Amino acid sequence: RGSPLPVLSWANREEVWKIMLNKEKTYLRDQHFLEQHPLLQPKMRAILLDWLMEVCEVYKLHRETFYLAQDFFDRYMATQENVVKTLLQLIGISSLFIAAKLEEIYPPKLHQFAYVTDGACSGDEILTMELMIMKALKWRLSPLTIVSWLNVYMQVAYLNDLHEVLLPQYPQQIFIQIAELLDLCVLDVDCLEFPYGILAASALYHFSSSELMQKVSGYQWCDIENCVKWMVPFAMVIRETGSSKLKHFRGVADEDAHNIQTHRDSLDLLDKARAKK
Amino acid sequence: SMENFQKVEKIGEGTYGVVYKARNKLTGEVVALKKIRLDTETEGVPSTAIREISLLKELNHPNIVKLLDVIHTENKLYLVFEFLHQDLKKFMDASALTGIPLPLIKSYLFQLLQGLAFCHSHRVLHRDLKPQNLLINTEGAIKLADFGLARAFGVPVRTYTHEVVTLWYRAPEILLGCKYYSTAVDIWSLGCIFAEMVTRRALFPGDSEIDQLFRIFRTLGTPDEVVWPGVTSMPDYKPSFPKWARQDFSKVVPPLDEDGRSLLSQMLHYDPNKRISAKAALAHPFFQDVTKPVPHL
Ligand SMILES: CO[C@@]1(C)[C@H](O)C(=O)C(C)=C2NC(=O)c3c(C)cc(O)c(C)c3O[C@@H]21
Repeated sequence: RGSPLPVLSWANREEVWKIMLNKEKTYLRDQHFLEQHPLLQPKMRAILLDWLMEVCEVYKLHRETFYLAQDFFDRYMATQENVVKTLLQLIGISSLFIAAKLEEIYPPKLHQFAYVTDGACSGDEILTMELMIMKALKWRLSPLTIVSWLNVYMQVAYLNDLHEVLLPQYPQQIFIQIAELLDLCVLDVDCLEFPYGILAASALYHFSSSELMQKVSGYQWCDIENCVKWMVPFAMVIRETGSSKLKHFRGVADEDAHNIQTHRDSLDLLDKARAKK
Repeated sequence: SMENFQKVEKIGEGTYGVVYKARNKLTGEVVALKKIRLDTETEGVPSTAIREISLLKELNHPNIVKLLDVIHTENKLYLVFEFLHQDLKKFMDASALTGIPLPLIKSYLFQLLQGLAFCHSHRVLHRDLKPQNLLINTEGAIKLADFGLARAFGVPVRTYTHEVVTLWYRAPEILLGCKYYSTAVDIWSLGCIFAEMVTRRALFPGDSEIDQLFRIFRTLGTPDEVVWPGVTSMPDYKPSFPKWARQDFSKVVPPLDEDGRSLLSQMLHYDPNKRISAKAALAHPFFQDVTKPVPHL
């Protein structure tokens, strides 16, 4: 698998790329992890993550914050067994608290994370759970999220003549359209079969071509083929309903708004995608 | 908990908590312990502590302080670190009478750049490279410590926290209010520290945002559109700024040869895109035959 990155002036691109691949390798995800929680059903994971997306939009949190929270939730639940459904809200909101303190300049205060649970989770309960999560994850809290892969691919795609890959230079619509498919896929626990970079490469493929996918990701067709095929009914449901338009957010420059996590009710789309195969 | 460790003495108190010297009861290893109180934190575990812990788990390099363990006991978090003897701020102030010898200045700068090159290849900005945060041992090695202000940058970056880095060491693009910043801000701080070691005094000892700007212009010349395209349109820039002129580096840093004035002036290049990287700085001729001496403590 080739290095898609350009010549970087701040570090050697062969090493930066190597450190990224080893990252995706050592962070482990298990599509079967709900089997350790027999009282739980995958739909409850979909409900929880859909709700975290909704919360992220209310507070204008970043897509990376949401996908950090998703990764922390899925990875933490793989470390536990026998969790009851009335606890999922606390685990989810506490994953988002951790993620927002990592990622946001000015994260919402504890009392907002408690507030959005409408009394289900107090501040004290969130502080207890965040330590449970971080300890159980062994403080491994720096994954490459699904959306960070999308950001890398977009940057490589729109590399101009400057090759300064750190300044953003990709257009907003293609980014939010692919993010919107990833946001629907991630609600299906079956997505965890596939490394995050392949989920992002596969979703990108469904909005472009083989040639672009390969150019920006270094993957060959055979590496993503299974994920692409798994994703087909999700792409179709997104195509059928139309891609969302770009939202405006108070205090957020319009040129930065594509970075803010958005939300629409997505559970009917999800069942529609899962009904097709 | 504080079973497996025997505290020996408080040895300092960084802006994050108290630092203790301690001893592992099983191995007899001496360690340092950063105490992060949690009962004084309405937001639970401080974001600076979550960042520092998770980043140091990913960063194992000879010139980065090693995090050995994280202990949760009572309402405290204890960060167990490898033990180093002295920070560079206290080491210079004690050597300021004679200055810091030059063969050591070559090694310490060289090592700080391998630590930094490593961070940047892992896409980590340190954002507080000041001497108090650089830790030396008796064996001559120097290491980056205190990653509480650090941040992992994306590809691409977005706007991050404005006003990072202690003011004396803050790069001019941050002071001018640039929308984006990345690896160049760490290089600038290492330049400030390079020249502070040589002259024994801080290179840009401003005491305000606009004052710190001016101490840089007085020494490097007030930049313009030719040396730094786009500078006059940066948001914290005013046309009323006084137009200073550059100084000979024989005058800013007398003890430095031609190679030293070269490498240094590349680290303090105004335009962040033309500023030298840590990877390139390691290859500069100045580190032709770099040495490894033992310090006087
Ligand atoms: C060199 O000692 C100290 C007290 C230095 O003087 C100083 O000012 C500060 C702020 C220090 N902070 C630390 O956090 C730390 C760390 C990560 C590791 C370590 O091994 C020591 C001895 C540490 O303590 C130093």
